Amino acid sequence: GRMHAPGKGLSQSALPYRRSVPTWLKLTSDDVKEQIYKLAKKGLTPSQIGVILRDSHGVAQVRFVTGNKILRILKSKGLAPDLPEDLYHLIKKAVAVRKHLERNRKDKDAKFRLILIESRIHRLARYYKTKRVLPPNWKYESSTASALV
Amino acid sequence: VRMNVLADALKSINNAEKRGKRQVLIRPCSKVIVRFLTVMMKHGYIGEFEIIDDHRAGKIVVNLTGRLNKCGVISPRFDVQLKDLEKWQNNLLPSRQFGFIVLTTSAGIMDHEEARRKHTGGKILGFFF
Amino acid sequence: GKCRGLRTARKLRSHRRDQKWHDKQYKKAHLGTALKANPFGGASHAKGIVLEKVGVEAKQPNSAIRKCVRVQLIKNGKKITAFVPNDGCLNFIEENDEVLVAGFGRKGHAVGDIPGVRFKVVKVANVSLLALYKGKKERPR
RNA sequence: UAACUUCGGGAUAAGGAUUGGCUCUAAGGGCUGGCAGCCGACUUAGAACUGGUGCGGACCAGGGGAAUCCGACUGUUUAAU
RNA sequence: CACGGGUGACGGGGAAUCAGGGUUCGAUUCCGGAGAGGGAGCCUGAGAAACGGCUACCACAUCCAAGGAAGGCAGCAGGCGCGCAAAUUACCCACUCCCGACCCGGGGAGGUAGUGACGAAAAAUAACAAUACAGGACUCUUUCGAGGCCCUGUAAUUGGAAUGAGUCCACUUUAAAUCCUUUAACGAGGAUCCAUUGGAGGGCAAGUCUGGUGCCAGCAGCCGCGGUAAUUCCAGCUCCAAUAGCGUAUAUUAAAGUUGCUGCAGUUAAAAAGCUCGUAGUUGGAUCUUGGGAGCGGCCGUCCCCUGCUCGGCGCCGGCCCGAAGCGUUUACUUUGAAAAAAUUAGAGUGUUCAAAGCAGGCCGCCUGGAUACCGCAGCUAGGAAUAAUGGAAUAGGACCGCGGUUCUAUUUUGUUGGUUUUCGGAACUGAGGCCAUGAUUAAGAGGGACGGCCGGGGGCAUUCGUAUUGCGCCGCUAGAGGUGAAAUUCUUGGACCGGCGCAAGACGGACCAGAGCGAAAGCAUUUGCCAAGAAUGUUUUCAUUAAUCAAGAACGAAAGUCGGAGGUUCGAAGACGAUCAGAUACCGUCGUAGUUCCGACCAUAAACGAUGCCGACUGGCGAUGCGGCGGCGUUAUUCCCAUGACCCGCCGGGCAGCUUCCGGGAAACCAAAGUCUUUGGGUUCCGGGGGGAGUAUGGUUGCAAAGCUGAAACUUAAAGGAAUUGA
RNA sequence: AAGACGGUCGAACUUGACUAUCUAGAGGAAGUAAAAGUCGUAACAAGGUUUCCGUAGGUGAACCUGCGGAAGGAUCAUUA
Ligand SMILES: [Mg+2]
Ligand SMILES: [Mg+2]
Ligand SMILES: [Mg+2]
Ligand SMILES: [Mg+2]
Ligand SMILES: [Mg+2]
Ligand SMILES: [Mg+2]
Ligand SMILES: [Mg+2]
Ligand SMILES: [Mg+2]
Ligand SMILES: [Mg+2]
Ligand SMILES: [Mg+2]
Ligand SMILES: [Mg+2]
Ligand SMILES: [Mg+2]
Ligand SMILES: [Mg+2]
Ligand SMILES: [Mg+2]
Ligand SMILES: [Mg+2]
Ligand SMILES: [Mg+2]
Ligand SMILES: [Mg+2]
Ligand SMILES: [Mg+2]
Ligand SMILES: [Mg+2]
Ligand SMILES: [Mg+2]
Ligand SMILES: [Mg+2]
Ligand SMILES: [Mg+2]
Ligand SMILES: [Mg+2]
Ligand SMILES: [Mg+2]
Ligand SMILES: [Mg+2]
Ligand SMILES: [Mg+2]
Ligand SMILES: [Mg+2]
Ligand SMILES: [Mg+2]
Ligand SMILES: [Mg+2]
Ligand SMILES: [Mg+2]
Ligand SMILES: [Mg+2]
Ligand SMILES: [Mg+2]
Ligand SMILES: [Mg+2]
Ligand SMILES: [Mg+2]
Ligand SMILES: [Mg+2]
Ligand SMILES: [Mg+2]
Ligand SMILES: [Mg+2]
Ligand SMILES: [Mg+2]
Ligand SMILES: [Mg+2]
Ligand SMILES: [Mg+2]
Ligand SMILES: [Mg+2]
Ligand SMILES: [Mg+2]
Ligand SMILES: [Mg+2]
Ligand SMILES: [Mg+2]
Ligand SMILES: [Mg+2]
Ligand SMILES: [Mg+2]
Repeated sequence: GRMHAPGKGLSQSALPYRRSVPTWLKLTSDDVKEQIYKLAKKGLTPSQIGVILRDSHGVAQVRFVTGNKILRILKSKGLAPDLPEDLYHLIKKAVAVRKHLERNRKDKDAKFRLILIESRIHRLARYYKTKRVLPPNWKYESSTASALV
Repeated sequence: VRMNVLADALKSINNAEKRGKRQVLIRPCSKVIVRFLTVMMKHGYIGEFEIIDDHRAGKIVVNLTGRLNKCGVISPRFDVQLKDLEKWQNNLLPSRQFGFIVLTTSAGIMDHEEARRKHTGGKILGFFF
Repeated sequence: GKCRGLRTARKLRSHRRDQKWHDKQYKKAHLGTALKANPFGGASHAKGIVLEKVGVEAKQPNSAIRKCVRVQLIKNGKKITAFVPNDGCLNFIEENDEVLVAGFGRKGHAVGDIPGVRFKVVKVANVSLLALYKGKKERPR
């Protein structure tokens, strides 16, 4: 089930057995990852770089056309974002809730969810410090989190 | 969450044998499960089975006979010396003629009677009869 | 058992200690409150001086006067009520003499129809009370 | 360093020790060209010796504790009972 | 789980109880510690903070001429005291050892006796024969009755035999004795040379026997007996149990699966925190070496191989075979080895006359024994590599393979002295290379995040509408209106109630509204707008174990209640009056305060309920309903057909429930979970241990208060209780 | 040799503080147990006002009432 919810959902993507590349796909590895390069400079997280590639350009899985995965391609080039995207989107959401909660103090549900969201930040933050992608002294401050979007 | 795949596999086989079915589908697969049923195979308690290979933890379909009374797992995997083995089989086997305790040793996963035959202790996994 | 890990011996052991204190018989033997409430102090017998001879009513279904004696212990000075057991044996006990008292059977619990006595007389004036009943010995005068 | 408490107080609560003279030691800074030179000003701590146990030697300078009644408190009042 | 406290705490080898696990005890003869009335300080000595050494002070206490002197039994006896509770002021160094200058002396160490029902072993209190009888198998016999070849038992009947309890000559024993053993002489008929202790209603073996008492005396661990026919009291007779022993009190063990690791319980019997978050703790998905051959035997069962880089020996022709030394992810686990005091326990041998014991003994000088196993955990050692941990190369700052140098530098080397550079070696630093199949497992019916279209009385803020209620103003007509079971209090010609038109105020959001929805729960229902959040579904998107449950701690938590403000329509604790009543400080009626409403702060409890922890897996159907998605005849809108809506027919995933069932379970009621449990082990949290006292006293902590959280004991009592059945 | 300055170890006494156990106490307020006491009838049936939980007020006493819950209810159901 969900980490901070009682729902038990089963909807998920189902990857096919055949991990080859289809014959009708003519893009080779080199010009796919320059297609990935220019999409990073437009400004896009790796989550939707792979989305706008499998519905307009036909590449089912970048890891099957190339040998690498999208976020691994980017940092191997130098275009990776400074903090991980999934930690980035939690901080962005907790800032919005914290701002909305600030303007009306009677929103108890907003206060309850803010506890939940900032709990998931700390759970994820200490994971990235064990795998050493954040500095060991990196901390989440509620006041300064607004500056970094 | 799922914690011991072997505990789920044997509980699934025991329910379907208890209700009289002919085949069981074991959802997660591992070397421990495949090696455990081959021990049950050699003694005629189950028929021959088949593991389905998706590129994840595979599935297994196991042919059943009517000979299995109960298969089980012991949690946690205690360590057992040759001195303790007679006491363990005194507790969790029906009689002294049939029934087996499967326990992993450095020589491999293998049941109790012959684990004594090559003089090796090990860690208890489960029992069947 | 509920928790079944290999490294949970401290959890299991420290849970026995807490839950053994809710056992009534464990609670009284391993606390000093029960021992200090015992008039005997933890002994099987005790000697005391007779203060007075008293008789109590028995209880609702029964109807008889239970011949008892109020005795004051020597080691403590505590005053308890003992029950002269047998039939007519109360004559052999007079005021101001030394008797040997023992428990009445149920480890400090009241027994039978006599309300609230824990003790019984076995010897008066250093001569066995059963011997006086049988006539084998007489009061030392 | 207590009861109690409006947690601010009570409180210098209550109760103890020390305090002289002399000879030393250590620490605490500027200016000029992790060093060197030249300048300093007052304090604090420690030690040895020493006096007929005497030292806040004159002056200055809270007796204390446990309770009751009344008024919360600071303030004012019958110049001449 | 520090620190502090308690211990009826000297530690251990061990003891009792025991299926397997455990629980309790260890002052007590062996090892180790400590101490000599309490403290402190020393002398001598190799060794002492010694006490059968000294010096002080404290307590106690002895002699005294009153000036002084002397003391330390938790050594052996013995005495007082304390108590429920424990032996002689005996003999001896003969054994075992120890001390000394020592073959010679000494030892209350130690030995030997005395007391000794702590406890352990053996074991008398009769045996036999004959008569009388009674039964049994036998025969004859219809039975009866009789024959006894055959018994079997019984009988204060008769009868001769056998012994030791005891008295006691001696020997033996012993340092001297005693005891045991041997052996003369006495020593058994009611062999009086006399067996007790508890019971006889049930549990629990064994009298409805007789006399006495009359709910008295008494018995009874529990249930209970006893009130004039007592199987239970008091007695007699008889019977039962164990037997030189049996009863009672107390501690403790098993029984107790009533402390549950093995192995309990939590819907209703005692019980799951109101809800979520959450750190310690505990527990954590799949994934990397298979297989082949030699040999023997009846496809089959056992033996073997699939790490390399200085010194010698199967040696042979600088190479090859082996032995030795050093080097090489780390553990957990498992098997082996060593090292582990005896005594005790298990156990081998041996006729202590058997046995408990003992370590002795056996054979005609000799022959032999004085074994062995176990001794956790921790530490050491050598093999195995399944399971479980753990590390490698991802800004390559990675392996290897050799070449280019720098610095320091062992040392070989120039017949013998000296100075320099080499090279040869060693160590460190630094260039250019080649080479690796060059180096990142997968993508969980685990999770997080993104994205898309929806969905919902979810949340907050503002806004809007609706009648109704109360009040007021005016108009109309009238004498009652309200209330109740019936009435009264109450309002009413000064015009109530009723009809009409308006105005104001504050509440509230009917019908639609459902075993429908959303939310962590408490909860949420007029319209519209704004702001932030969310589940499920869809996904060939992304990260790649980031997870689950969670002491301490944190956020929310109906109603009531508390504090400040604002407002106060209705209702309405308190109160007032009218009824009823035996009373009525109530139920009924009229009035009515705090409150009920809002804003900002506290409080933290509810039958906060599904009286039912969370996560995960598996095990029957059927018809529905809500959301999302997918597919299909056909109707119906837009119309102008596509496509979206509304119906209809199915499929998938979560969700609220329902019907049925010999799935299975349960004491049952009942439950598709309350199943997959004596065929007992998926992970983890909280929590119960007969009923009361009692959620009480006290202490602590939180709060303005009300109160919340944590939380005993003395004492009392054989039941309290759950589901179902038959009656009333 | 006695003796003396100083130092050190330091018994012991005096005082004070803290802490553990035990114990007296006018009066007050509970609990348990006897019992043919006085007053009522609160709960068990729709117990004669359905019962119970939380909270607040009140009353000789059991209890009553207000607000919000629960069925462990006396309704598993009430019709377009
Ligand atoms: Mg969680
Ligand atoms: Mg004061
Ligand atoms: Mg006063
Ligand atoms: Mg004043
Ligand atoms: Mg004046
Ligand atoms: Mg002690
Ligand atoms: Mg000892
Ligand atoms: Mg000593
Ligand atoms: Mg003494
Ligand atoms: Mg001494
Ligand atoms: Mg002595
Ligand atoms: Mg001595
Ligand atoms: Mg004795
Ligand atoms: Mg000797
Ligand atoms: Mg001698
Ligand atoms: Mg002795
Ligand atoms: Mg006799
Ligand atoms: Mg009798
Ligand atoms: Mg009996
Ligand atoms: Mg019987
Ligand atoms: Mg009896
Ligand atoms: Mg026990
Ligand atoms: Mg048992
Ligand atoms: Mg139980
Ligand atoms: Mg209950
Ligand atoms: Mg619950
Ligand atoms: Mg695993
Ligand atoms: Mg030993
Ligand atoms: Mg409406
Ligand atoms: Mg908590
Ligand atoms: Mg409220
Ligand atoms: Mg309120
Ligand atoms: Mg107010
Ligand atoms: Mg009235
Ligand atoms: Mg009213
Ligand atoms: Mg509660
Ligand atoms: Mg509950
Ligand atoms: Mg179980
Ligand atoms: Mg209890
Ligand atoms: Mg009774
Ligand atoms: Mg109940
Ligand atoms: Mg009534
Ligand atoms: Mg009534
Ligand atoms: Mg009623
Ligand atoms: Mg009722
Ligand atoms: Mg009232």
